[PDB]
Amino acid sequence: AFAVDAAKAYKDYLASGGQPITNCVKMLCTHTGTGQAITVTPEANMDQESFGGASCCLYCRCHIDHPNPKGFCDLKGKYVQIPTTCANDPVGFTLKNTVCTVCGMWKGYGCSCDQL
Amino acid sequence: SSQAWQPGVAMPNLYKMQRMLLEKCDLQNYGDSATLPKGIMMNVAKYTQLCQYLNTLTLAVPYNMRVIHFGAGSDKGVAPGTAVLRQWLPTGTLLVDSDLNDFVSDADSTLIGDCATVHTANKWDLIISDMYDPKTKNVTKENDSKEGFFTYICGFIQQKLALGGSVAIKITEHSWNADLYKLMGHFAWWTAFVTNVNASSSEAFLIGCNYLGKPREQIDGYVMHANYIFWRNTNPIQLSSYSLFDMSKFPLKLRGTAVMSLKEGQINDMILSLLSKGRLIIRENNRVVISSDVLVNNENL
Ligand SMILES: Nc1ncnc2c1ncn2[C@@H]1O[C@H](COP(=O)(O)OP(=O)(O)O)[C@@H](O)[C@H]1O
Ligand SMILES: [Zn+2]
Ligand SMILES: [Zn+2]
Repeated sequence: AFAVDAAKAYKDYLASGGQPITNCVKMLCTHTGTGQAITVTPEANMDQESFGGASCCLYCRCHIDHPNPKGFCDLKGKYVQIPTTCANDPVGFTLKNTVCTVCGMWKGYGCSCDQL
Repeated sequence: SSQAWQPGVAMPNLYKMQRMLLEKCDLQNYGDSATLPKGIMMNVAKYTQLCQYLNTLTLAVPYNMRVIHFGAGSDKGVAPGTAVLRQWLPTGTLLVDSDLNDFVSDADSTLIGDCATVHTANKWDLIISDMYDPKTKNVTKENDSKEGFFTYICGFIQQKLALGGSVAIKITEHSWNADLYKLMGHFAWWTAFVTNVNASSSEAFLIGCNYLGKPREQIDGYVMHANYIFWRNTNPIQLSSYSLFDMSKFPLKLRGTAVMSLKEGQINDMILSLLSKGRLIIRENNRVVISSDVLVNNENL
């Protein structure tokens, strides 16, 4: 019945004013990419930074099991695009946000599916 | 001059042909530091420039390519170099990395332990090493050829690098091995490459391009390291980050280089010529299987 809730702990730590996790691995890239959230190679656009995925994953970085029956990681081995305005805290960003299953953009930071 | 717009500088061939005595390395620009793009780590910049340089050589790039990266961890607990290699290499390339100390990685598999514990069933198309022990930076002691992980690397190349494959192995003034330089003469071509971002350091990557499995040149590695230091001592390299700002042509082209299984008796001069041009890899195409030897002890009494 007991399980450590790392996500809640980090969210609460941030709201308490804690310094975000550092040393997320930012990649050099053209910044002319598609802007999709999680990609096999860096795809940042002009308003994003691209990071190595593992280094932006709370569970990878904290050395804890992934919250998934199979313990799979959505980020490891891929690249994550983070809005430049949020690139001070890539782990918080990936933890708090959701990828659109249709267009591959971050909900609220690229996904335009709910338009028209 | 225009070197500042390159990713770095390779040892000029005439320096390779000297017979210098080993001297202390004294770099003019020692303590200079390149201004890195905002938020970019040195090791991302360094590996990016290494890969930009490797793009100019005749690397074999087969389907189902296999790459192994030693010394991939950092005191930060992440793997910036692995992340750059995975960006560079074609999507789907099998990437394995390793370090003495634990770290989180984007590689397909990671082994934690001394490199000497690492065994692989398969051969590799590219071996990258950034292994380094900063203790070797003792200027009060004689600068002799080092063993340790270099002994492992030499054996690993000879046993597990596919013919046609390549290596990039980090050295410094004090972190070097004579047999590794001797082994550079078993490739179609070789150099010592200095990144422009880290040009204030005696670091270089010893690059062996297209492995032939036999001596093509006889190299005395004690003399060659002295030649390398002489080059560095007399050729200041301007620190530069310029190449980091143009990544449009960064990805390694997937050439689909042919892979063949061949017995020693079948490696004729025509095969050797194909290997030397980056047009052939010789190895099996079976499953990639790796392991790390673990020493077991029970300290209870
Ligand atoms: N025998 C060895 N086997 C595996 N990894 C090694 C060995 N010797 C050194 N390394 C690794 O090489 C990496 C070199 O990184 P670097 O930043 O240059 O030096 P360090 O991290 O030692 O200060 C380190 O992560 C270190 O753990
Ligand atoms: Zn993860
Ligand atoms: Zn959408």
